[PDB]
Amino acid sequence: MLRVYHSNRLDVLEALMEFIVERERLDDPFEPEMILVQSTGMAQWLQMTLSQKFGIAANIDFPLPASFIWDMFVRVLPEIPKESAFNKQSMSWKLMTLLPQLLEREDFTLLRHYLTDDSDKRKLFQLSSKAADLFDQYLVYRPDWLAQWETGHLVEGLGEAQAWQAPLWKALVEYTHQLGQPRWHRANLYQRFIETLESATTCPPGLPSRVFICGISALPPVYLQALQALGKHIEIHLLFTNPCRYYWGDIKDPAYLAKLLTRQRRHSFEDRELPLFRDSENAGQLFNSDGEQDVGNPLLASWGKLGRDYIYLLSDLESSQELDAFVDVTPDNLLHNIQSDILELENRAVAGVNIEEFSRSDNKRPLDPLDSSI
Amino acid sequence: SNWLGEDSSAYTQQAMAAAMQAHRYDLQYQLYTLALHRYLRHRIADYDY
Amino acid sequence: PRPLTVEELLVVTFTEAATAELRGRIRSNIHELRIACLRETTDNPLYERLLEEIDDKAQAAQWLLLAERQMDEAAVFTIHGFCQRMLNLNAFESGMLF
Amino acid sequence: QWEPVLTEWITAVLQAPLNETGVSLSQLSARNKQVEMEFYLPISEPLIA
Repeated sequence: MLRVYHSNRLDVLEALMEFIVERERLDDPFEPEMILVQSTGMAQWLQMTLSQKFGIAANIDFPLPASFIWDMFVRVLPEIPKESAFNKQSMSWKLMTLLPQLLEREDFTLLRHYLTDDSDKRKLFQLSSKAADLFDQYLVYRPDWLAQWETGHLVEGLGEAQAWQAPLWKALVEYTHQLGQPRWHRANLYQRFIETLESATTCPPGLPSRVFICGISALPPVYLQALQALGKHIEIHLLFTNPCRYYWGDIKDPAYLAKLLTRQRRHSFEDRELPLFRDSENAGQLFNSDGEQDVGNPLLASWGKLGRDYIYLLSDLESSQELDAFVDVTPDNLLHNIQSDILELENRAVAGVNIEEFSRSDNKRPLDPLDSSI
Repeated sequence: SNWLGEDSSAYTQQAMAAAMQAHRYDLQYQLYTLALHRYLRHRIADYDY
Repeated sequence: PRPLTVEELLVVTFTEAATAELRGRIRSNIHELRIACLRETTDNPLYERLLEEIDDKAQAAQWLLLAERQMDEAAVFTIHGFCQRMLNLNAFESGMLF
Repeated sequence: QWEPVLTEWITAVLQAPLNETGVSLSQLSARNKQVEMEFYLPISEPLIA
């Protein structure tokens, strides 16, 4: 049970937040309301609109998604420390000590030539900081490589520099075991979390009743899987603001798009999906290997790469409840014409492929010469 | 936390009452009570002040 | 032997105004060549010769479209802007800070 | 060296008789507290001083 609210503007999604929190209400007054954001301006705007409608908007928490996931980790699973031992600076300070001892090992000749010029610790500090940043990015995005490097294997099909990154990680793990700090971290914690959450009772202790996600268009697949697992027992709402109306994603397999016939529900009435349910499905609208080549608007096709990735990620869940609430716009100005052409996913560019349409120039849309939109 | 009250006699119920008017902290009373009342009327059903 | 891409054509142009003019002229020439290849007719003699030379018009149109979209990171650069990035790239081999 | 002075000052301030009930803050559990709230009061009809 993971409701996803597709829309076009942010005023509509704002009305959906105010309708839900008014229809039901929390029992205990000291229980906060959790809203996930990414910056501060969105939090300020949300507080302003909520307070303007209600009268006051107080005791609302705005944590980062990573901090929310770690809080759910320490709440559900036991004996976890409140903060991880693998911070963004702790790895840098540990590799500062680790690198001189790890040097002279027949695989670190590049680092030896980089380091043994002179030593005011500046080059070592910069190298340690960059290595810590890279390992943090690995921990967030791809944990399988770290899982293999814990044992000491090597993965095939990957480029160079693995021969100096993997023993560095193994020695760092051994060092942080030698100190005595806690062992648990985000690469080997999430699998045990989802395993102990998927098959359990329906009443875990300490979890909140509901949580909203507003103004987020970037989520890793690991966090998406964790949120899908957590949404089975508590009610979670997802707000995604996509410009297009129909499905504008990619494809994986000649039978995957047959599975893509999931049913989007209108917010009150019935079901909608992209038109031409089988000819546009199997035909050249979707390409054989990659995504759509005849996307529609060239502006959308050239600018919405991240949106395509995000809608491809959210178009793959199994327990979600995909419902939409859109609003139409009328073409009267230049800006409204462009927005309507983007939303409807249609092409309105004159190329001039043949002599007759190249000669006649009375098929475009007329423009008011007193317009001042763009 | 405030100025160097070097003697404990400079923090009595008269000295603090004088400093309350001398620093105009009395507005915080009504502002904060109104703010908390407007939150209780939204959270607790059947609320009596 | 093989067709290259936009980000694998190094040009070391003398001055910054010349770099800007070269970028603009290359972008305009690519756009006009793509339009002429789509329409299959043109008036410029070199564009006519190129269109007669090319066999696969649709594949040429796709390549020029991808090149035009990729043009916001093209390498029409100077010697200092080239050496700086090569040093900051192979800092391990060159011995530099970050 | 401020440690012995502060470690008794904290215990002194944590055990005051505030309002004849709910006094001596050490008898407050974690379920009954909420620290660092933040509010917002929209006002129309411009406030004459």
